Amino acid sequence: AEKPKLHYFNGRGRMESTRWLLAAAGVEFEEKFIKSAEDLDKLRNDGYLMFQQVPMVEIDGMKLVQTRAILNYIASKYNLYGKDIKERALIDMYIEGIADLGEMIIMLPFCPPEEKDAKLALIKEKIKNRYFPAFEKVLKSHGQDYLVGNKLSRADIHLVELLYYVEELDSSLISSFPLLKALKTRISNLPTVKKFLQPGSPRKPPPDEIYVRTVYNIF
Amino acid sequence: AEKPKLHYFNGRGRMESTRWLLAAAGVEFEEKFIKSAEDLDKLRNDGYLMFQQVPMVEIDGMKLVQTRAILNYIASKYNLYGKDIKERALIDMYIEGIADLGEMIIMLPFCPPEEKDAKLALIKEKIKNRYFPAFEKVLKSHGQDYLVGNKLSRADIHLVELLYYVEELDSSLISSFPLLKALKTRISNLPTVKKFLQPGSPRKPPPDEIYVRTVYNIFRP
Ligand SMILES: N[C@@H](CCC(=O)N[C@@H](CS)C(=O)NCC(=O)O)C(=O)O
Repeated sequence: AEKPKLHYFNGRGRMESTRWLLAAAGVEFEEKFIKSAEDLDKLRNDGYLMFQQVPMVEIDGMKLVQTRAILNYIASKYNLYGKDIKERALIDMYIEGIADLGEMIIMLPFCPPEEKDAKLALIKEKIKNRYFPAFEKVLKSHGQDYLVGNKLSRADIHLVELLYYVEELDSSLISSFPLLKALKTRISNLPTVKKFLQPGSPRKPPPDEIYVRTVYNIF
Repeated sequence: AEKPKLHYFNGRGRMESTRWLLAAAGVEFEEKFIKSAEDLDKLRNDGYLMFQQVPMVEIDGMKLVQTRAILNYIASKYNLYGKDIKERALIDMYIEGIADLGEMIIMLPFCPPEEKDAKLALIKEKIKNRYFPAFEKVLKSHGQDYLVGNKLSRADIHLVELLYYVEELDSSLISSFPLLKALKTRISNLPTVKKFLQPGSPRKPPPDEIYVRTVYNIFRP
């Protein structure tokens, strides 16, 4: 078999978590960037997209769509999904909270400018009161260097990803949560993640104005 | 050792597909309904809602929140998650597309009326042009009775659940999809699912105005 092939726009969006997880697992992938509406419609009409939507990853003979199908498979494959049914329950419970928060961040740049002050402030509120307290509590309780099973899981990789986006948004939000600060540091220093955080990697930048309207020219 | 306890409002929403799956799996459950803002608070203050939200299921000594956490567990436990990593991948693909549609049907009754007509037209368009052809194509591709690995999985239950809501919405949308209709009939006749489709089961009605205001009252009275 070949290297996993990521089909998306050249930008973060719904593919970035998969990029983080593959790189976290030491897997070399390639990207075929959708540059235009035509690029997408070609994928659609060639029957590559089960639901007419990207992200799409060609991996192990399959054309997998839907971000969570993609991510589960990778996590399962590279032993990043715990060791039994209960660890998975915990892992799922966590990564789904992270995906609800991350969903608001991914959408933020698209809602109209008059609603931005309000939608951001509600994210900061939920970060401060809901999600970060949630995850600090987990770390405080068992005292261990990883969210689940006392070893690296996709939850870890998904949270740390989200802590870089929360840093980009407001660097003080994490200030009251020392366990999340240390988590970020340890995970960022894992040889595979460290290489992914360095310049030149497939890691994608935040959305700028160009990114938004380029996105509108493809959706 | 006790029955799983499902903690949610008395209605469909985000608990319904867990009710389907549990029943499909032959597992009897109890429900504790959230009637008030106080009922929600008691759960939160007990420290039982990890993200201050329901659905929550009490099951095998855990308190599971997050729909996808709940469904996954029940699917693995009761062998409804395929047999290997590859089957899981297709099942997940199929059901996450069902989930994306399901989500829209779940939010529609809380849309403002300014946006309702367009949102409903979109849901149907998406059923006609995106989803029903997606699954029709998968069932034609291998001619088998089940979506994945020629045996009953969660993907068959979640889809056929969806087929019942789409029927309510507009009963004509399935008519040009012979294989879906056939799948709906077979799965409906499996003994566990037949018991659940029968009158007087925990299967819940479509959301009415009383449900719609009960829910608004619980987050903002
Ligand atoms: N993604 C979550 C959605 C859960 C959710 O939003 N639940 C609502 C009612 S359906 C809730 O309890 N909201 C409380 C809040 O947001 O404060 C899941 O799958 O469980």
